[PDB]
Amino acid sequence: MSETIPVSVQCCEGRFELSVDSNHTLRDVLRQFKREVAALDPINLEEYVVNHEGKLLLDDSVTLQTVGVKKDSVFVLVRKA
Repeated sequence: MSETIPVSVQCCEGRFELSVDSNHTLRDVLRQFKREVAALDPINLEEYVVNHEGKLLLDDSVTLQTVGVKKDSVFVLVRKA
């Protein structure tokens, strides 16, 4: 608990916020977000795409900072199909 980073996520069903330390790639942020979103979201979010900081990323190899995310870090999730 030395370097905390608050983040906010928007969903068509509601809103979900979380706090995690920056170090790993988006794969980490999404891993937790999707791991928790499943609590209320029965459908597999993996079949959908999520935009970070108003920007749609291709893979999760880039880090939060690599993408250019701000302190607030706002990402929205939407169903593509």
